[PDB]
Amino acid sequence: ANAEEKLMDDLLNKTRYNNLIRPATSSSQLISIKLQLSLAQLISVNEREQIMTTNVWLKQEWTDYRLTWNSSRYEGVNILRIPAKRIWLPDIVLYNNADGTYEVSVYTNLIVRSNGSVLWLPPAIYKSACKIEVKYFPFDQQNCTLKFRSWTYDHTEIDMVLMTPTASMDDFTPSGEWDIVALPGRRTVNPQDPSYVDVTYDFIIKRKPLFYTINLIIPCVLTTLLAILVFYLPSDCGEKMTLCISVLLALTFFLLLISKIVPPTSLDVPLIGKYLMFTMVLVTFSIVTSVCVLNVHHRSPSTHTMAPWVKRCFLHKLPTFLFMKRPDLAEILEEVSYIANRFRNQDEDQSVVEDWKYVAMVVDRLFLWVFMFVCVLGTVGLF
Amino acid sequence: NAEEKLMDDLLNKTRYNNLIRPATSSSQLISIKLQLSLAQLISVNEREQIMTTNVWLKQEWTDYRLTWNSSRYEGVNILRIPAKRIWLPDIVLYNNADGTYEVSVYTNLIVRSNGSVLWLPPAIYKSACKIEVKYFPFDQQNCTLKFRSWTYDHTEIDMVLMTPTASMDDFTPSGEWDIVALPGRRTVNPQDPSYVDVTYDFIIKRKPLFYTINLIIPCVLTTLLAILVFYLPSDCGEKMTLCISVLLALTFFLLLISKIVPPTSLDVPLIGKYLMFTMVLVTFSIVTSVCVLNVHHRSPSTHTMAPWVKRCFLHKLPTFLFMKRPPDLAEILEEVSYIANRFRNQDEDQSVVEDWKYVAMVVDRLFLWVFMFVCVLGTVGLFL
Amino acid sequence: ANAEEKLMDDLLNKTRYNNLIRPATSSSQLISIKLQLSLAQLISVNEREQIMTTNVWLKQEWTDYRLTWNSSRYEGVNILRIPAKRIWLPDIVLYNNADGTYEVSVYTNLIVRSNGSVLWLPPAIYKSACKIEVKYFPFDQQNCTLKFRSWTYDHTEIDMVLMTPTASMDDFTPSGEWDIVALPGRRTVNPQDPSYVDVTYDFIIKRKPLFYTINLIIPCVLTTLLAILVFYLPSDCGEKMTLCISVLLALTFFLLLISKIVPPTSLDVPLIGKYLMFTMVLVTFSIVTSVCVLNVHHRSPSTHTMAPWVKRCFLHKLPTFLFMKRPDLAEILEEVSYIANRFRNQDEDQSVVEDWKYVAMVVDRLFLWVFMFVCVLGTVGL
Amino acid sequence: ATEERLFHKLFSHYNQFIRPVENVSDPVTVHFEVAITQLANVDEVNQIMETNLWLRHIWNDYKLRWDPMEYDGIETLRVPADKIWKPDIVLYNNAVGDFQVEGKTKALLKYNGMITWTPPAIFKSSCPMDITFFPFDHQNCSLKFGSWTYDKAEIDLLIIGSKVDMNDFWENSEWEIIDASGYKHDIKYNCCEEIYTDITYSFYIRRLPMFYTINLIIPCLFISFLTVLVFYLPSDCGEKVTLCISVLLSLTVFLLVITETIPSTSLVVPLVGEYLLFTMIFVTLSIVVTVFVLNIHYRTPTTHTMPRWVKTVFLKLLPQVLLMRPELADILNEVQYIANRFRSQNETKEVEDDWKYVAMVVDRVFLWVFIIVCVFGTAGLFL
Amino acid sequence: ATEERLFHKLFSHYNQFIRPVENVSDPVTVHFEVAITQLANVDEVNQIMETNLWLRHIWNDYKLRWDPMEYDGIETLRVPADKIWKPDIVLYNNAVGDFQVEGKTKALLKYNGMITWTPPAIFKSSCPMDITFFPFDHQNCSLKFGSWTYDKAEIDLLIIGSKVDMNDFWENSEWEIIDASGYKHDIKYNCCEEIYTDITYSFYIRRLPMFYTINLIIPCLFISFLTVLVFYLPSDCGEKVTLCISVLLSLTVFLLVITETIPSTSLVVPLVGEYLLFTMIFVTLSIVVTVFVLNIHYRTPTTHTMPRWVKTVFLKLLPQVLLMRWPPELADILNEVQYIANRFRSQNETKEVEDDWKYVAMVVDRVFLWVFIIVCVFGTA
Ligand SMILES: *[C@@H]1O[C@H](CO)[C@@H](O[C@@H]2O[C@H](CO)[C@@H](O[C@@H]3O[C@H](CO)[C@@H](O)[C@H](O)[C@@H]3O)[C@H](O)[C@H]2NC(C)=O)[C@H](O)[C@H]1NC(C)=O
Ligand SMILES: *[C@@H]1O[C@H](CO)[C@@H](O[C@@H]2O[C@H](CO)[C@@H](O[C@@H]3O[C@H](CO)[C@@H](O)[C@H](O)[C@@H]3O)[C@H](O)[C@H]2NC(C)=O)[C@H](O)[C@H]1NC(C)=O
Ligand SMILES: Clc1ccc(OC[C@@H]2CCN2)cn1
Ligand SMILES: Clc1ccc(OC[C@@H]2CCN2)cn1
Repeated sequence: ANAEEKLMDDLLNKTRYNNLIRPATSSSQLISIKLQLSLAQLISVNEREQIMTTNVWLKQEWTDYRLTWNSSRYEGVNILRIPAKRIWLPDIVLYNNADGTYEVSVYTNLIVRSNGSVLWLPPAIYKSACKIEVKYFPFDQQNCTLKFRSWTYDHTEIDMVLMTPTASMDDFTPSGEWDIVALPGRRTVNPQDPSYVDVTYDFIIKRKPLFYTINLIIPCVLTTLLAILVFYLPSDCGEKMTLCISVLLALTFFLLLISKIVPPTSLDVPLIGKYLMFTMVLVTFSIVTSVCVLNVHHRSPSTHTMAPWVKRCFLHKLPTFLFMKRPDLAEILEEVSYIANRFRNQDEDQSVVEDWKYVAMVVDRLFLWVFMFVCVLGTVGLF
Repeated sequence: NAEEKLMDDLLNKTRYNNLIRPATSSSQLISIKLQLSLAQLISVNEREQIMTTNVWLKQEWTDYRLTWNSSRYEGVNILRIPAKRIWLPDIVLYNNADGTYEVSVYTNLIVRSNGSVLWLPPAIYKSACKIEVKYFPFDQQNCTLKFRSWTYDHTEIDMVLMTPTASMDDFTPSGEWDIVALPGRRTVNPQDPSYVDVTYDFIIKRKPLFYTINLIIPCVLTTLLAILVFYLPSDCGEKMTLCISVLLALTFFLLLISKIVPPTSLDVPLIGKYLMFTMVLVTFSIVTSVCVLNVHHRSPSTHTMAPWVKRCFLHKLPTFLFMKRPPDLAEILEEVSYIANRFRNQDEDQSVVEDWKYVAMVVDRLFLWVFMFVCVLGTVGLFL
Repeated sequence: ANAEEKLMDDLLNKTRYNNLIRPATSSSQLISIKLQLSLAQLISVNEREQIMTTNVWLKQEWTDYRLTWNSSRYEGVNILRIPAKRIWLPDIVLYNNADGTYEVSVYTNLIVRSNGSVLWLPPAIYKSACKIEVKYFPFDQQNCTLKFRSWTYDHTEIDMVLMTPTASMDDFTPSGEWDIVALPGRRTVNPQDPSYVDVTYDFIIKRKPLFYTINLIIPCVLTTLLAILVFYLPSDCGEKMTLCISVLLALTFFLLLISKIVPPTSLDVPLIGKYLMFTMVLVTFSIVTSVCVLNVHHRSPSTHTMAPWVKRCFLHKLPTFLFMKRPDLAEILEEVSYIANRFRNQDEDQSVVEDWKYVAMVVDRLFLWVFMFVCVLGTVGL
Repeated sequence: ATEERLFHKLFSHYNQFIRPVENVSDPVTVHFEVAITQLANVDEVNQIMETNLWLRHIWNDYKLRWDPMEYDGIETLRVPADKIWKPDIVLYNNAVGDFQVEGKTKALLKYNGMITWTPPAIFKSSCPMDITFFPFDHQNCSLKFGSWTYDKAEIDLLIIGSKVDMNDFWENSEWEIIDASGYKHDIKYNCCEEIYTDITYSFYIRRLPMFYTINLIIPCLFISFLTVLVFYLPSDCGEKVTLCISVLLSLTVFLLVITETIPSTSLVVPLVGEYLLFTMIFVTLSIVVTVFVLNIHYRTPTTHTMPRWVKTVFLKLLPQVLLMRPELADILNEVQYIANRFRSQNETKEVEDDWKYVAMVVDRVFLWVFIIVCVFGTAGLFL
Repeated sequence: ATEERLFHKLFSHYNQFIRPVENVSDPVTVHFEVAITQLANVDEVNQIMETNLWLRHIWNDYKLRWDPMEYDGIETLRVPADKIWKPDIVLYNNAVGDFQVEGKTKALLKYNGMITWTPPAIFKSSCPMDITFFPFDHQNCSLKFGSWTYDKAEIDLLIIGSKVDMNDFWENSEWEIIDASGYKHDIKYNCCEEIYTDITYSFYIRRLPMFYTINLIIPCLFISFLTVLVFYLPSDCGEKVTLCISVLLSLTVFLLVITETIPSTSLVVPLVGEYLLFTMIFVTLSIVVTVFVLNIHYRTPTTHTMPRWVKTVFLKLLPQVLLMRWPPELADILNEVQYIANRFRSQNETKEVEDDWKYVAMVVDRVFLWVFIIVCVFGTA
């Protein structure tokens, strides 16, 4: 009636078009499938499982000599819309998949022109497999790729061609989590392998460091600066170990948070995942030295005696380097003499006790410089 | 269109019903060469003892109904055809845990002039394994893959091996597990011959770089903090904080380790026993710390001191622990004498207190020696 | 089986009976569809996603006039077991599904009697969408519905109807969480829009509260009863702030657990979920008062001065309302006089110090009753 | 080939809707047997059992028979399952979907008509967990098979053997199978009119108590041990509240974890839950007592007063029961004051030392009570 | 008794793949409308909205007509969907799943060929979000419906009404629908050389903040209140460090949770995250001051010496500003008594310095109580 059904009735049947035979006119002639990817939206990039999901369109073109009709025999109708399948199709699918089913995309329509040309453009959602590298988190830049190979044919039968080196980015709504740098496309062939041909599109994506530079990096710095503070305490308050244990617990919490956003591989560890371990080691050593200082501070002459070397070293030498500077009448006389002599011995005990407290202050100040010197020099090796 | 000619004739002239084995007689077992090609290792998840792999099962046999020559129909020697048209032997994985048995998707085969058939279908697999975890930081296992046919038996098919090793030509190396060897072998039963299969082993190593420098050092830091618990003075008033924190950290680490890997099916790993031993030691340390704290706070108004205590401690035990322990004129006399006599009594009540303080020092030091020795002579059994 | 084959072949081939036409030989001929739901087991009710899962056997019976043999010419078969996908069906499906699909479960055979009846009875496992009310959470009674509507036809084509005004238990395995109260059924028709009809079954259930009474409720009361002991610890003990802070975090952790067994809504909050907030406010005010008492206790004449008005109210009037109450020889003379005079000044300051330690004791007793009257008033008001 | 003629003459008139019986009044005797392959899991929080098993059906068709002398390719014909008659054997007590795992597989076919269909199937059955001796419980999960359509007068569900075959079993690591059996019933349902038959296979499994012994019994036993110590600490150190609070928090966390592990059934209460609640109540009682000895230890004669009854009763009964056992006149006037000051201070001190002894007796009273009470209720609760 | 005959005669000369236009080169008209039954959930972490819809297509047909006579009655009919030709109206901004529509509900075919097709569908689209007012926020989602293969010259997509019909909606508990309108746009795409038509339906939802206030906001302010109390505690109590540590850990937990339950977009920062970081940095700054105050409280003349300016300052100037007022055998007996008296004099002289260091720690604590209470109050406003 409208000649659009008559075109089909004269082109597909009667002449018996076949959808199982390649349109190769003869032998030793390859098909010329073209390709042009077009991005539409980057859904998300996953790091725990190393999976990248996208929403792309895959335009394809080739030529079939069987689909040719006279444009004057049928009034008008230069273009006809053959529906899903019903013609030959080079089965080109994404190779590296997540589930591994190598599943084809749904078929919509093939706009077939008069001169044998066939255009296709199916929409698809792909979940490829990436190789997420976490060493500058959260300032890293990644590179995940897609590979397209024919599911049935091979080389010496088809010739995959890239229509444009770059991938089209039209109708692309952007992402507030990842950036886009470049979308190059390559065609890999092996001179020795006679059946290898594919096209690879590389995705170079830069991360935006604002949801982590305000959520994870700042509190770690604050907690480290807290970790420094232990040695500036009077040691009489009775709350020295509480600060150390609290700092250790906070650092453990922050370390356990990070290990949920990082792949459990064994190749490299983030530059922020080693600073925490360094700080843990330093805090444990601070705990040990705080226990030693607390033990030293509580000594009295009735339990321990001070060796001459301890006095000579820690009361004269070290503080200079650390810049620290400090018958009835006879019976009455007999009774009174004991009271004054009792006080004389008491004042000597207090002098010795107050010397054990200054030793515990020189020891404490010595480790404030040692730990701080290590905490900076040892960190500059991590940047 | 020679493919159209050959495809139409072969499946119809020969009456290929795809339901009958190509046998020239009853006892003509169809040899089926096999080969497996590994592609990925995915995971060797130990919570459920289930792996995941991607393989290419390459099969080969001969069909007498697919032959053409002496006419040379436009020179065609390969007749690539979809799977669901010709007879297949239905070889499936016989130790699956998901319940899936067949290949992922049915691809196309190849057909040659002499009748040979070659098939390479892809398939994902989740087999079952027995996990030995007695050396969890660095462990060696042995995981098998079993292939068998559920429709036929040894009186119909003759499954054979091409090479006694799987192929890693297309294997992408994994950053979690290390491959050692993949030996393949056949199996048959001399009694009641109806069983035939092939098996592939997946001997792997864990390449410890994540569970050896992390979570092994935090398990020894908390282990060695107990001597610090034992070195604190009693007047500091912070022993309970340190000991309780150590115990809680050890319990949390043990629970996390158990969560990561199911500890015991028949045998416990070599780190859980260490953590249990350390927890028992820490509980004993808590009990002794409470006893020492009670001993320290005593005065000659609430408790007395038996002579045997002074005989044992302060005399003999400290030496073996290497300790040193270094008118109105008559009325005014009465009031002065009272003051002096009161001070003399006070001095005697303080020396007894200092005897109680030193006894708690000997007991605390004595248990440090026992703790520092048992923790060393008890770690040889469960780590060597 | 020589009779069955000829019966089936003749009936389903010679007439060319097409299973795409509703049986009707009149102007309207509303073909009525009887329904009788039959429960088998209440699987689970999920109060977080408000989804309830069951195991029912829906039963449908109509009268097809195109399936009526003679039953004496065919050697007396009197019954048949035609498979489902050969007979016209009315397509009755659940109309409030959770996941989104409407289709029915496995298709089995349907018995066709000799007078034209049909007795389809397919097993199914549904996942409806309930509205969970949470206001007495340990002791609550819910009301979940199952609405069945025709997926293809409506009135002027069919007319649904019930055969029993209740659901049938039959093969039922009792659950340990919920117990069945009643299962009414009702047909909804709107007498102003003709193209509408449905059948709704009400699932009224009640929880068994021993689990959440053994857990949750008892520990909450145990940790709430510990909130008043902060007012009895001595101020020189040194663990006042240790006690009254660890309690607040324990209450906070218990609240977050309750909000895990409760759907995220904005309409109802459990009565248990409101008591915890009141206790939280009380504990925070207790912390503030404890800090104030600690500051008052540690005072000395060398840093603070006692105002004359403080000496009266506290220590005189408030404590009784709380039922509580408490040459040569000259040098010896001069030197001894100084020692005696120094002791006199020390004793006068120790009395002023001991006044601050009793003022802080009276204040802590005053707040013990105040933080007790408002606890009873709040509890009663719920 | 003769196999083609055999297939053609077999499926030239076969109809897959009629019971293969010589007359219209005879049951189709079918034999049944279940072989278990792998017990997947026994999930308890959402009570469900999952298994992999093979179902073995054997019956006897009568129109599928041929001469084993006229033809060759005899005694075997692998016919696809969805082409011949098949009894509809389904699992009644199903949890979610999977009312019948049909599949494709193949069906054997001898020359006397018999068929030996055997399809694999995975079943998520539902069995109610019964916990009272967790983690030493003893479960009895069961499966029920039956023909959904035909009644006892048309299908006779026989059984072969008396137990599920186990010569395929990959032994589980947590549950040990004790005794699996099978038995047959005859039922008349309310929503029916005729007799129906079913075959029930009931598994009898036992848990392996080592995973939960290490992680749920040892730490809870340690915590229960540690709470007694708080009555031995002196009041002068200031660490009773820390100990009791830590014990209470640990007990609460462990009880909540145990709640997360076991189901929500409100029929019976596990013994371990009873013990946890009992220990929690006891720990809560100790915090109340600890406050009342700290309040007594810090009493002075300036604020509080001894009411003359606590003195006598405590200090005269409790330790026995508890087995605790000009110018010269001016100098005299000023000297007299100093001596009198010391006399008043000493009288004050001896009263204060009496309040410290009362708190020692009270603390030891509850140490004996707690030990005695905590063991004669545990000996009754725990078997 | 003739419906089968009508079906056989109508479905004999029919081609499914051809457009139903008798006079070719004439666009066909398709009327579109959507109906919402339930807004399942609005996922904020992954930015996915899940709804249930009843798409409605009404297009005239140049064929599939008959005469009501001959076949008495049978004014309308129902035919399977697959037999007839349908337009492929697909959802552009998909998130996960399949582009096509679900369901196989048959189409009611009228006397003149008008076809009414109403298939159910459940969609998972993509919706950008703004979290700058996270407890009380508004969101602007959108659904984009347009034909895939056909163009403007072959399809004339119109609309029925500028509103989604809310005739059957199970109300969502946490989100409130405030507006829903549709519009039609004429757009030309890349890699194609023709105009295409489009229809966009844009929802407008509002949140109910009851669940996210009594669970997130109130504890945050409770903890923020507890920070200032550090500077009122005395230095001799011994519990000064516990309060600061507990406050810091509670703030850590709250920030962790709120970070967990929000989208990871870095376009902007929520107004609550700024306040949380602000309070966190001040809380950290208060632990530092406590350590530098406890060190001044435990100083003695035997170890430290007071300078010459910490006497005039911190004791006369600042206390005034902050309203802190400052409150023979006789010879042998003679020297024995004299030594005792002189010892007492030097003990009280030393104790004087031991309380000046205690008063300086009280002033420093007070001068920071006012600084904090200003910025803490001013910071919120
Ligand atoms: C697991 O539960 C089942 C059912 O609750 C029980 O075992 C089985 O119980 C049925 C009876 O309900 C036994 O079937 C028949 O019992 C009758 C007596 O009522 C008698 O005629 C026969 O002994 C017949 O078998 C069935 O044998 C039995 N299964 C066994 C023993 O393996 C029981 O509560 C639990 N099973 C076990 C083994 O404890
Ligand atoms: C965000 O909400 C706005 C508010 O509705 C919507 O985007 C814009 O909405 C206005 C009116 O609501 C649209 O303008 C309308 O366009 C017609 C075209 O015929 C014109 O005649 C009028 O000017 C009319 O007001 C405007 O087109 C629309 N913008 C876009 C890009 O569609 C919509 O709900 C939400 N927008 C997005 C992009 O999510
Ligand atoms: Cl066969 C074919 C030809 C063109 C085509 O363009 C799709 C455009 C993108 C918006 N609709 C799709 N498919
Ligand atoms: Cl058509 C039909 C007839 C009978 C029937 O009974 C079901 C009962 C449940 C145990 N068998 C189901 N369906």
